[PDB]
Amino acid sequence: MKEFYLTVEQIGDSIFERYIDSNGRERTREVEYKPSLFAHCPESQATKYFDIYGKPCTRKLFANMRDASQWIKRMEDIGLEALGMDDFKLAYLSDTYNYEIKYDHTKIRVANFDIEVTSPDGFPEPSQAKHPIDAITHYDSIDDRFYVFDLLNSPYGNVEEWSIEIAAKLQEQGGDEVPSEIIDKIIYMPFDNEKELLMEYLNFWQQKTPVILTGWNVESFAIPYVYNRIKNIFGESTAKRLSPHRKTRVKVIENMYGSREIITLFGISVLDYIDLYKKFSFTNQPSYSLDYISEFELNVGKLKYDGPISKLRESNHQRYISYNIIAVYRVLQIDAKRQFINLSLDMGYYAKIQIQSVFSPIKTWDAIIFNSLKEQNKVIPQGRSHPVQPYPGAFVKEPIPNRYKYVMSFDLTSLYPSIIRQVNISPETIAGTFKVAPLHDYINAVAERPSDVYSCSPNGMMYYKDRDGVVPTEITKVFNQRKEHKGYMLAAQRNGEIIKEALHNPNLSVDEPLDVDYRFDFSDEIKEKIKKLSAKSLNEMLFRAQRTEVAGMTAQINRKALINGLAGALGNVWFRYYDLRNATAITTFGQMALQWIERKVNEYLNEVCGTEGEAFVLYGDTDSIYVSADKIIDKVGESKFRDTNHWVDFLDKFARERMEPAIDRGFREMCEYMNNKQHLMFMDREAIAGPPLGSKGIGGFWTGKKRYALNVWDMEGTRYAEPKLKIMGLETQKSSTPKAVQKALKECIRRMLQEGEESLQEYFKEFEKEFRQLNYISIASVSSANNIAKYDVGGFPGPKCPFHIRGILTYNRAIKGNIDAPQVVEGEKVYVLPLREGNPFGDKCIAWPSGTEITDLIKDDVLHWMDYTVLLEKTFIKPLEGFTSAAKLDYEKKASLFDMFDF
DNA sequence: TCATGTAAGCAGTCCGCG
DNA sequence: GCGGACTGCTTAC
Ligand SMILES: Cc1cn([C@H]2C[C@H](O)[C@@H](COP(=O)(O)OP(=O)(O)OP(=O)(O)O)O2)c(=O)[nH]c1=O
Ligand SMILES: [Ca+2]
Ligand SMILES: [Ca+2]
Ligand SMILES: [Ca+2]
Ligand SMILES: [Ca+2]
Ligand SMILES: [Ca+2]
Ligand SMILES: [Ca+2]
Repeated sequence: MKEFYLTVEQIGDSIFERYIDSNGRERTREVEYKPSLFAHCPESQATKYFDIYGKPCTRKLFANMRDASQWIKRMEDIGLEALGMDDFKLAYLSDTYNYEIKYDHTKIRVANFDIEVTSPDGFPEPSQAKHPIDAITHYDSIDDRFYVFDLLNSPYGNVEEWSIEIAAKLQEQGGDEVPSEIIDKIIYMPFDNEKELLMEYLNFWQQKTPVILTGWNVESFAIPYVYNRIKNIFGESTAKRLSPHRKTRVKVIENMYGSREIITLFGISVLDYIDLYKKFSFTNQPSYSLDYISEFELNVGKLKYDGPISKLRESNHQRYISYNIIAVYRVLQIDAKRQFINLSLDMGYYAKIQIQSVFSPIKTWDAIIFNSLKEQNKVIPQGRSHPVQPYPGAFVKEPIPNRYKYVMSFDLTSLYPSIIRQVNISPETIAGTFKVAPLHDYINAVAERPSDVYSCSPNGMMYYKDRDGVVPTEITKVFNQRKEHKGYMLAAQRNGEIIKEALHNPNLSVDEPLDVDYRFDFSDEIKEKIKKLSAKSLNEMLFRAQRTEVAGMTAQINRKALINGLAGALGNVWFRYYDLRNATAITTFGQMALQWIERKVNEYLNEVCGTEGEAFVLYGDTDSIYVSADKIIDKVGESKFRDTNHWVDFLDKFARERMEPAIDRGFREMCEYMNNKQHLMFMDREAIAGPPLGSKGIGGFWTGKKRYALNVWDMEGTRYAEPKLKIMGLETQKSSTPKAVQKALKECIRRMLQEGEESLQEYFKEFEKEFRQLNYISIASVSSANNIAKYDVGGFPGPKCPFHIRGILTYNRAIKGNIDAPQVVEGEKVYVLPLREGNPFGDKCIAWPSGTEITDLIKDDVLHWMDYTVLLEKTFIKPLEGFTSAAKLDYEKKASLFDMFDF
């Protein structure tokens, strides 16, 4: 088998590499790497090396990496460019693996762990680590085993061994419901004292050294806690045994409320699952506790225990250990669904970077582009410093706020990367400039053609049409992978709807789910078999279809994110290929493309409908247009339709057969106008939206830019079993809106769009009447809490203190002297509740850590003093007033002359 | 919230306002 | 008690 790296580090003049050899064995080697850099030389001098602009360079081969670094400093002082890859471990990986890496994940040791630490005096700070580690569960992907280290004797209590038999039992029978499928995989190890637990854990770590180290919050808690605890007991040299190269870097973030550390373990790639999740999931959660995220992702219940966690080990050691094990497993279950570790490995090896560098699109692209250029014997430019400079982005149309009955939307495929490819935008493809007209003149095709020789953007830039740019070339590769995976995702999505339709008429039989690949549209024969399946089998199939969809979603959306990352990297000062001419060539072209096609669509629909000057395009943002389809429906006549699906079919065909070809002709003209290298402006139909036929539903509405709601019947070719709300920007979409209010507002919207005003009024009246009965957490607002210190003047609010920060200060004063009260953490999210006048907290609101119950000592007072009137007004009524005034509807029946009668 | 980019909405503070 | 200038936060793309 072909070899592949696991980890790489630079330590002085040495590269330390862990890798898999040709026999599939894990090996480590220290290499005195001899790096090369480059300097421009005279044209007369023969060389195989050229910079990206075709200028000759000489290779400087250095005896060591320090020599190479010192040369860079001297060149800077002389004032000459020092070219080539200055991150030597990237150069090393490129030299060592000069081929497309095929990796075997079964050889890569992926470790997932979490620790428990009983603390009778508040949160156990990793930087201090003054309390015993009393449990560790460490799952090893190669052994497929959960290694459980259990401390039986501690200054905070001596306890009996944990029971696997009791652990497996149902919670309703006094057990802990440790899942049956991992019971056989647990290796339990009790210890009579902390020192032997920790020594054994280190010995174990040596035998089974993680390559990828993950878990929930491991970077900020478990790793620095373990490191500092070992350091305190045994000394730092023993702590450094956590690094296969015995090298660590400790970085301390000082703060007004307490300092914390992050530990770099040389020779390990730490991918904290919370960071993976935040980067790759495309959610914004109100809380990032594992309980909340597990509930969100897996629909499993909160891990219930009585009393504080500081007393759980002593009162119920049995459950304490089971919960530690289950928490480790939950992360594994989320990853089985989401597949972020797989993605990280895919991306890391593709780029030839340290796996942890997947978090940085700038590092990722620098490596991809370096490897690409190196193949052609080309030499990369030196990284330069630039001042931060704002620059223009996309265009967003101002919509007329209103209800909109029938809407069809259209969207450009992968816009920014497509612009890069179409225009041929790269550092080395720049051909010159042309004198710009106002953008409006290009949009309306009155400006003179920019060039009949080069490929142009309306920002004034011209590019070579005949040479391949490294940026377009490498962006195309990832785009094509993105396209493949999005195909698999949409197929699984369509397949899911086939199963949902078949669930309306399940069969009374004992059968099994069909063995099929959900990444491909079901054949006619499979669809026939599905129509005869039982509910049990259909439900299992739907689960499998949805899991396939989620895997496709992970794969496509993050490759989309990577290529989009390159377009913005051009406008980031730390990017080697930073250049506002290119960043701006992209965004400006986008602005033109959107407004050009709005004109073309308005022109086309007026023509086919036999009118002039009517505005069909009602809205657009960046690369999308929203087309009012009312006149289309009216041209044929509503009564001509049998049911909802008939008019949806009609509009789907109208868009594909009439509109899309006109859209294509429009963009082909624009491509000729700009003399671009390749036509890649592909704008396909996205949503078909409207009210159910024969209903009083309004179909959709806009309140403003980035704020709208649509009742969607078909999305990108997925014909839904049941209509689906597409809501953008409104409070239902914001993580700061209370959970129960999101729900109530969404149903208000559903009623407006599908049923009409009277239905809305009925629901509003009910919610208003019942809302005081909702659980306090469900009606609490949420906010991130940044710069808490700045506004903290002797426990009271300073000037311009934000509302949520005021709530934290109110909380801090309320929990003073209470050692068991959870502290609010800087930068994390809080629940927020307004308080009534005269409350014992002495202020207008309170805030506490999100995803938790407020501490029992002040909970009673919070419930008593909650200002429901204010909560309803601010979070529910005011947003709803926004939706309904825009929609020209009322949520309350208003007074009229009819009130004089007894109805 | 350690990690490409800009556009742009709403909540809230402070200030003005016979 | 509402509007403008300002920060903070969050979402759409
Ligand atoms: C969603 C998103 C878009 N953008 C930019 C780049 C996109 O090309 C542009 C349009 O956004 P989108 O239309 O959402 O995405 P896309 O055109 O790149 O991909 P597709 O429509 O095929 O799914 O806005 C970002 O920079 N960051 C983002 O998170
Ligand atoms: Ca725990
Ligand atoms: Ca798009
Ligand atoms: Ca059936
Ligand atoms: Ca879009
Ligand atoms: Ca599309
Ligand atoms: Ca109390």
